[PDB]
Amino acid sequence: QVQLQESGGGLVQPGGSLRLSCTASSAMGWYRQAPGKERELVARITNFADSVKDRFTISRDATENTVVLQMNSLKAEDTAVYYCNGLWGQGTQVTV
Amino acid sequence: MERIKELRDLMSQSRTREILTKTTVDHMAIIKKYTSGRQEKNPALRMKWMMAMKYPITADKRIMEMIPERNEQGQTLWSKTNDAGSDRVMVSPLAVTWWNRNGPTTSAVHYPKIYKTYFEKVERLKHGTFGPVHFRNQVKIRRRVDINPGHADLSAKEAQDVIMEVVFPNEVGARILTSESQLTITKEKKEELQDCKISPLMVAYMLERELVRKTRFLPVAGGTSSVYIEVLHLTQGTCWEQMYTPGGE
Amino acid sequence: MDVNPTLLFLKVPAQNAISTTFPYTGDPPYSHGTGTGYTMDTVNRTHQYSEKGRWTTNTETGAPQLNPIDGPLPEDNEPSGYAQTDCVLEAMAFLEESHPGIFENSCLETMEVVQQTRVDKLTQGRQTYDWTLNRNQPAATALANTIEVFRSNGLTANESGRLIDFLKDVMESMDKEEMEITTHFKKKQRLNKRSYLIRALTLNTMTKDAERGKLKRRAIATPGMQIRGFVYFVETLARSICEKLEQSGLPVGGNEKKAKLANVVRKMMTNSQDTELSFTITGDNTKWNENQNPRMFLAMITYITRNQPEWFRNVLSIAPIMFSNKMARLGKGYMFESKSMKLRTQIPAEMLASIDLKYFNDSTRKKIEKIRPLLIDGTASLSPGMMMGMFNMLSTVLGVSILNLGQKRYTKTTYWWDGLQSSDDFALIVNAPNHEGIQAGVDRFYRTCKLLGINMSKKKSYINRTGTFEFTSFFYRYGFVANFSMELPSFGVSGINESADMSIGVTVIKNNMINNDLGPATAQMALQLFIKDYRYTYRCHRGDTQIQTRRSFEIKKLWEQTRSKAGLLVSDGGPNLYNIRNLHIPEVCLKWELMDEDYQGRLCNPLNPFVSHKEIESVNNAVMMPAHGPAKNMEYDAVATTHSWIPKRNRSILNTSQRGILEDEQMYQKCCNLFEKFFPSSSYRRPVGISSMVEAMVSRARIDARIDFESGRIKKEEFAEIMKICSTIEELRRQ
Amino acid sequence: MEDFVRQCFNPMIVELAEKAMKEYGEDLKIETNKFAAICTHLEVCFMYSDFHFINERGESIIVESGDPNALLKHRFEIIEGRDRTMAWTVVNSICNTTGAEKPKFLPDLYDYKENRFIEIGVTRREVHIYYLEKANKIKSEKTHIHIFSFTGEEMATKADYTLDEESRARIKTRLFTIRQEMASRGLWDSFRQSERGEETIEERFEITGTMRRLADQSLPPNFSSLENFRAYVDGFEPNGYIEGKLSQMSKEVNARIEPFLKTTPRPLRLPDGPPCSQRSKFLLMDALKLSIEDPSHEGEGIPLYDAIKCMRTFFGWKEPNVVKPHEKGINPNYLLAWKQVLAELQDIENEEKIPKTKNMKKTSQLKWALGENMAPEKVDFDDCKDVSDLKQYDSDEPELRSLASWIQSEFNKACELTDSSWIELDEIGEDVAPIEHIASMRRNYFTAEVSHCRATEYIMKGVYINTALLNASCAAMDDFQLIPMISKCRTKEGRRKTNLYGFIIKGRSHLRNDTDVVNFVSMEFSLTDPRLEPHKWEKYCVLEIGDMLLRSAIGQVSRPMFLYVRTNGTSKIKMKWGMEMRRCLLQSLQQIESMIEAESSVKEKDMTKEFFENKSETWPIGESPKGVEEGSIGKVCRTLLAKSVFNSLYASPQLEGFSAESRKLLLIVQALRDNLEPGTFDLGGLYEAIEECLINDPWVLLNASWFNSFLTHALR
RNA sequence: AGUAGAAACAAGGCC
RNA sequence: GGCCUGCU
Repeated sequence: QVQLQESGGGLVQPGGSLRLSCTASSAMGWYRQAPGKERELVARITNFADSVKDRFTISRDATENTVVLQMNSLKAEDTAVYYCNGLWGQGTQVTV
Repeated sequence: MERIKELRDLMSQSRTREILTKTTVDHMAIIKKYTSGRQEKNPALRMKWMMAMKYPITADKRIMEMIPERNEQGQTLWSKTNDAGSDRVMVSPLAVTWWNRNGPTTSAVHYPKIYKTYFEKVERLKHGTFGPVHFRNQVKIRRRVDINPGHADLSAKEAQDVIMEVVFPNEVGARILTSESQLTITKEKKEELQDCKISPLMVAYMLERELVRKTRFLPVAGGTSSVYIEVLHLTQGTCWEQMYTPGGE
Repeated sequence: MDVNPTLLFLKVPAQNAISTTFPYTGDPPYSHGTGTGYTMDTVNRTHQYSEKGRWTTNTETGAPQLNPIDGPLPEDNEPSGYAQTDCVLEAMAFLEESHPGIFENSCLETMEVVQQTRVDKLTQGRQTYDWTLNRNQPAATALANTIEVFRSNGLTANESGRLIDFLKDVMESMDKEEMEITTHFKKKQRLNKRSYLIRALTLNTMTKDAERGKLKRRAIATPGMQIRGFVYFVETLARSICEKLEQSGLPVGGNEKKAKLANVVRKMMTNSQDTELSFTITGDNTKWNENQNPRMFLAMITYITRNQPEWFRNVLSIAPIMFSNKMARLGKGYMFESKSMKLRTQIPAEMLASIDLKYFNDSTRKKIEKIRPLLIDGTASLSPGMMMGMFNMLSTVLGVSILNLGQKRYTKTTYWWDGLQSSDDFALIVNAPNHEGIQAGVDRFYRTCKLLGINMSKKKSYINRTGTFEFTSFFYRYGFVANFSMELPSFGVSGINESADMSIGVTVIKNNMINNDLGPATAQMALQLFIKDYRYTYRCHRGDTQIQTRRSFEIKKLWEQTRSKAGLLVSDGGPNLYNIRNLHIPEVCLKWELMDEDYQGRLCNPLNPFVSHKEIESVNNAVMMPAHGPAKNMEYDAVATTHSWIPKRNRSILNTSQRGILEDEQMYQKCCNLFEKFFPSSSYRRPVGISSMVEAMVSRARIDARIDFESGRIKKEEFAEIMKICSTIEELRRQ
Repeated sequence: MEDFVRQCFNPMIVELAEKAMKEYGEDLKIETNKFAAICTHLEVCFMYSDFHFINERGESIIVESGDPNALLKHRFEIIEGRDRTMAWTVVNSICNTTGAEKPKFLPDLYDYKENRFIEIGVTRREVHIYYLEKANKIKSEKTHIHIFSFTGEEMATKADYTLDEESRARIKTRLFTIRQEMASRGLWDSFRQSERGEETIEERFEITGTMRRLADQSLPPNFSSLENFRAYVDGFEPNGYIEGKLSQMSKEVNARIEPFLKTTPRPLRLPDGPPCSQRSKFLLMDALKLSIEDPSHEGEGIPLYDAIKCMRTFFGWKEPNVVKPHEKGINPNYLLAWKQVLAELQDIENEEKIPKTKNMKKTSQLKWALGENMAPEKVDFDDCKDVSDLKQYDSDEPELRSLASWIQSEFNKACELTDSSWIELDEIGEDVAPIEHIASMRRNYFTAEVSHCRATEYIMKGVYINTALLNASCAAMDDFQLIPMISKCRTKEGRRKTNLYGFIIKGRSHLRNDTDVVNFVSMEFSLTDPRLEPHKWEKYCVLEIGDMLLRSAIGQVSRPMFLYVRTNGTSKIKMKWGMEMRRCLLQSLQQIESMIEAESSVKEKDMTKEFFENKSETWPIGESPKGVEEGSIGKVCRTLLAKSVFNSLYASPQLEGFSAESRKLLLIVQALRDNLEPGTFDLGGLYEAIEECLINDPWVLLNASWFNSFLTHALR
C-alpha cells in the first residue's frame, strides 16, 4: 500500500549537517536505532525528541509525498541507522 | 435481355405472378407506396440514437461486391442482413468514407452541367462586390417575389412536358410542344445532357427546379430582383443594409 | 444582490423581449401511456356542453345521438353548442351578399377538381385508421388494403382510377349484407351490415405529444379511408372559398398572416377619426372543436351548393352526414399494476363497456359511468361536435362570416368591428364613438358568436387599445416583433441524412435571418454550434484532431491521402467554409473547385450503392414538424452524393403476427422496380391506364427489342430469343 | 348483330375489341355496329401484317407458317390493338429511332422497306372519298394511306401498293365474305350508317340505401328528410332572424369589460408544503474539479485514463463513511459502490492500455442502486382479476412543495464570472464582407463575456454527460458502464486543463419508447457540507471521502471533501434535449443582439463597442434589499444565458404552462404600463390558470416569485 | 428506491 | 445456458 525509499545518509564530522529524505509511493516520521539500543522516535509530521530539539527539523510535502529531515549540529551520539516510517523503510546509516 | 429475364423469373413464382397479373397500371403508385414503415415524428432524436449503433445506414446489395466486409483493422463496413421491407443491406457509416478514399472513381465533369442552379449561384457570388454597411432603420414590407433566378417563364405543368421530352422522349404521349421557347429549351438541354448518366429522376427534378417559376411571400426592403432575393439574408437586416452587386451584373 | 431576469421588462417592453418568455430550450412535455382517459373526457365534455339538445337512436348504427341544433338559447356564459340553423343560414347569406359570386365560383372549381381528381391523391396523407386491421397505418397501405377488400367483395368500380368512383364504391359498400376481411395470427372473417357501418364511421384516438404551452395533455383523432375522399373534396371547396376572403388567415403562411393583420389594423384605426375610439381584442375560443356540430357544416355546404348539379351537392354532403354519425375508438386501453403480487396488466379499451369499475379511480370511474351509455361495439358515438379540427377550413369560414357580419351595414349602429380569424384564435378590432359603444359592440359580437356554437375564452382573452395585440404567437406592437424562440428547436440536426442535415441547417439559419430577424453575429454563432453538433452526431470530426471514434480512422486516412484538404466535406472530416454570405449554397458546390478529382469522382459517383431515389415528391423534400404548429415540408438544396443514404428502418415487425407485410413489401418493390426499368417515367409521372402490368411490360419488351436492333446492341439471335421469351411468359400468364 | 361476332371471329380479336371497347368507356349493349366495324378493321390489320416476314434483305419473305428459326421478323408491325398510352409509346419510339416525323393521330402499322407508317381503314362507303377524307384529317402526312371498301376496289396515293397482290385478293375475298354473310344476316338497314360520333355522359352521384337514411338523421331537430331540408335552404332568405334571437336571448350572456388598473392585479399565490428539492442530473453550484493541466482538447483524449490521472493528482483519501443518508434507500450500497468504483479504477490502472470504455460487474449493490428486476412482470388480465390490490397506476396531482432560498442563490452564482474559458468554438469561413467583420467582432465580444461564466460550464457538463450516456445506452444496452464526468477548459495563462467532477454508472438501457427511463447512479466530489441545507438534498446520499488543502492566507484550510451519491434517471428525449444545451447561448445572445440592433436603429451607427466597454447604459437585472440593481450589458448576457440554461435543466410541463399563462398576464401588464386602457373579461380565470402550474418544480416557483417581485416593482 | 406526472418506465416476446 | 427486436 505504501513503499518507502530513504536517501541522504552517510559520514559527517562533529558539528556538521546532513539531510535525509524519504519518498513515499497519515503521520510519517523518522526513527533511529543505535548499536545495542532500542529504536527511538527522532521526529514525526510536528513532534520531536528532546535530544534533537533546536538541531533537527522535519518538513513534509504532501504534493510529492516526501518527508525531509534536516539534521544540524551533529554529535557522536547521533550515530545510528535512521528509518523512515509511514510501514518502515530499509534504514540509512548516519555516522558522525 | 436481362430485364425480361427477371420478369420471367418473377412470373415463375406464383405470388409475384398474381401481383403482376391482377394489379393494373393505375394502382402502380399505391402498391409502390405500400409500406409498413411509419413516417418518423422525431427524426433528430432517432438520427442521434441510430448513429450510435453499428450498421445504422442502408445500401443496395451491390455494396457486398464492391467494398470489403472489413477494413484494415477489421472494423466491419457492411452486413449481409437485409433491411426490414427491402432487399437492401444495413451497412456502417465507414462504408461511406471508405467509398470516398478507395471506391471507384468516375468523371464528374458533367455534374456542373446538371446542377445548373447551384453552380450558377456559386459563380454569381464568387464575382460579387460588397460595399459599406449603412446603419439605419429598415422599413421591411412584405411582398410576393420570385426566388428562382433561372426560371424560363414556365409553370410546373407547362415545363413538365418539356422535361419529359428532354429526358423521357417516348412517354410524352399526345403532347407535342407548340411554343418555340420550349422547342429551343428542349434542343439545348437535349444536346447538353445527351449521355449524362447521373439518374433520369434527378435530371428531371433539377430541370423542373431550373425552368419552373416559383414564388414566395417575404419581407423585403429594396431589391425585389431575383438575383437580389437569394442573398436577401446578407444584404438586408433589422438595422443595417449591406450594399451588394452579384457577379451577373 | 439577487438576480432576476423578469425585472428586465421594467426597461425593455414586454414584446421587445418576449423571446425570454419561451422556454423552448428544454424537452417538451410528452404523454407516457394510454390516451383513453383523455378520449373519454373529451367525449363526455362534448356531450355535456349540448346536454339540453334532443336524444335519438340511429336506425342503422343503433347508437345514441344528441342533436342540440335549434335548442334552447344559452342563459349563461358557459360553453354551449346550441347553434341555430336560421342564424347560421342568415350569416352565410350575408357573407354571400357581401361577396357576390363566391359560392358559385368556388363550387365550379371544386366540381372541376372532383370530376378530374384521381384515387392516388389519397396516398399523399399521413397516418390513417385502417379498419381492415383496426389500427393506424400509412395512408397508402390503408388505401391498398381497402381496395383489395372491396375488389374481393365485388366492388371494382375503383378500377376506373377515379376518386369519385372510389367514393361510389364506398357508398355502395354501405348497403351490403356481408363483407369479408382478412386477419393474421390467414383467417377470413365476415362483417355484417351494422359492424361494417360502425367500422367505417369510427375514428382512432391518440395522445398528442411534443405540445408546448399547456400543463395538461390532449387527445387527437384520425379518421378512416372511406371518409377521407369526401373530406378532401369538402376541404378543397372550403380552401377555394377562403382564398377569396381577406379576413381568413388559415390557408396562408405566417408572413401573409402578419401582412393581413397589419393591413386590417391600419384600415380600422386609420379610417377611424378622432371621435371614434378603437380597441383590439386578442381572443381565443374555448373548446372550439367540441362545440362545432357537423349538422351545421352540412347546412352551410348545402347553402353554398345551391343551384348546382345534384350529384355535386350529394358528394359534398356525404362527408358531414358521416361526421354527424361519427364514432370514436376509446383508445389503447388501461394498464393496471398490483404491487402486492408485483405484476402489471394491460386491458384493451373495448372492455370498458363490461369491465367492472373496481379497478378505476374515482375520476376514471365517473368518466366511464358517464360514457358507457354511448358505447356501441367498443366505440363511443360522438355526434354532437367535431373531435380535432378535421374541418379547419369550414370553421374558418364560419368565423369569417361572423367577422363580416359587423361591417357596419348589418350592425345598424355607430359601433362596428372587423379583424382576422384563424380557427381557435382571432384578433378583433372594434371601433365605436365611446366606451359604451365599444362595450355594446363586443357584447353583441359575443352574443352572435354564441348563436353559432362558437365560444370566446374569457380567461385567455383580453382587450386593450389598438396598436398592441397578439395572434398565433405573433406579437404586434406598432409593427410585428421577431421572436426567434419558436424556431429554436429547428436549429439542430434535422435527422434526414448527412448532406440533407447540413443543407437544412444552413437553410434554416438563412430563413430565420430573413424572416425572424436573426442577427449576423447570432447567425454565425448558430452556424458554429450547428457544425459542432453535426460533427459530434455523425462522428465526422475535422480529421486533424485526435478524437478517437468509430469513424476516426477512415476519415484520418482520407485526410492524409487528400492533397487539397480544404475541399473535403464536413461529413468526411474537412474544414467548414460556411459563413453569412455562403448560407444559400450547397456544401458540395461551395467546395467543388477545391476538391481533388479523385475524391470528387469517388464522392459524386452515380453507381454508389447508398443513394436511393423513389419519387419526384421525395427527392429533396424533408418533413419537419415545427414546434407549435402542424407538420410542414421544406425544399432543401442538396447535391446527390454518397452521403445521401437513407437510414435504417424500424425492423420490429419481425416479432409481430403482421410479419407477412414485409414479404408483400419486398415483392411489390421488386415488381415496381421491374416496371420502372420497363417504364422509366414511372417515378416522375405516375403511369395511368386500365391494363395490367405484364401486358405493358411484355409488349414494350417486344417493341424495344425490335427498335434497339434497328439500331443498337441487340442481334437477330437475341431479338428472336426475346420474342419467344415474351411468348413464353404469355403462355405462362395463360396458366 | 352481336351473334355474328360470337360466330365468325376468333377469340383473340373479340377480346382485343372488347378491351378497346372498355378503353373509351362506352357500353356495348347500346351500339354494337361500331364493335363489328372496328373488329373487322383490326382483323384486316392482322391479316395484312401477319404471314409477312423479312430477312436481312428487303423483298419480304412470305411464308404461310413461320418455321423454327431466328428468321421470324415481321414485315409490318402493328400499332393498334394496344392502349392509347402504348400506341403513343410505339409512335414516339419509332420516330426517335427511325428519325421519321411524328403523326398527330393513330397509325396502324410500320414497315421497314419504306420506313414509314400505314393507316389501314376499310369503310362501308367507297374508297375514293374516305381516302381523301382521312387525308385532310391528317396534316401534311408522309405516312402512306391505303384503304379498301366492300365493292372490292383498292386505291392509294403514289399508285403505291406495298406488298404482294395475292394478299390483297385475300383481303377482298375476306371483305366479300363479310358482305354476303351479312347478306344471310341482313344488317345494311344500318350497317352503312350506324355511327355518327356521339360523345356525351352525365355524372351520377346518387345517395340511396342506408347512406340515405343516415342523411335523414343528420338534420336539424324539426326536419324529416334531406329533400325537405334542402328545399327549405333553397327557399330560405334573410329576414332578420339574428336580431330576433339576440333580442330574445337572455341579457346575462354578455362580455362586460372589467377595467385593469394598478390596484387590480394581485400577487400570484405560491403553493405551501415541504421545501423544494434538487432535481438536476449533476451538481451545479457545489461541484469540485480535479485537474491535470494537459494540452488535449475537449473531445481529444481517452476518458478513463484522464479521469485516473486527475484523481491521482489529489492526496488525502480517507476510508469513506456515511455523513448524510439518502433517508429512503440503503446507504451502505452507495458506500460499497464507491469503493467498487475505486477498486476497478485501480484495476484498469494496472493493466496494459486503459480501455476506451469499461464495463462494471453487476453486483447486488448496483442492482439495487440501478433498479434492476424491479419492473412488475407483464401478464394477462384473465389470469389476474381476483387480486384485490390490482388497480390503476397512481395518477394524481404531484406533491405540493414550497419554494426554498437555495435555487435563488444557485441562479445567482450561475451568472457569475469564472477563472476559465468554457467554450472553444469551431471554425468559420474567413470573413469577406464588412458586415461579416461586424458580426465577427460582435461574436468575439459576446464570447469574451460569456465564456467565463458558470452557465457555459454547466452547458458543457450537461452536453458531455448526456452525449456519453446516450452513446453508452445505445451501445452497451445490457451491461453497466462507467463514465467519468470530464470537462476541459483553458486557464487565464492559456494552458489547457481537464476537470473531473466524478463518475456516472449507467445501467440497463433497453429504451424502446421516447419516454422509457434509463437509470444511472451519479457520484460527484464537493466541499459543500450537506448539514446546512439538508432539504435541498432529499434524494442524495452524501459520504465523507477525503480532505482538501487549498492555499489561503488563513494558514491552510484543510477542508473536508465529501461525495454526493444519488440514483437518477433520464430518457431518450431528455438525453437528446440535454445534449442540445448549446442553443441557450443562441437564445441569450440573440436577445442581446436584438437589443443592440434596436438601439442602433436609433443612432445611425453600430453601438456594440461602447455598450461593451463604456458600460454607461444598464438594465434592471435584479433587486437588492436597498432596491432594484442595474448591470452592464455583459451581466444581462450572463443572466439571460443562465435563465436559458436553467430552463433546459429544470424543463417540465409546469414550466411551459406557467410560461404561457404568465406571458399573457405580462402582456396585459405591459399594456397597462403603456397607457392603452387594458381590459379583461375574466381575470380570476387567468389567475387560476397560472396558479395551477405551480406544484413542486423549484424553477417554476422561482419564476413565479420573480413575477410577483416584478409586479410589485411595476404598477407604480 | 429512482425518473416522472392525470400514466407510464424501472426490457419485450418467442421457445 | 443457446438465438431474435428495439417508432410496428
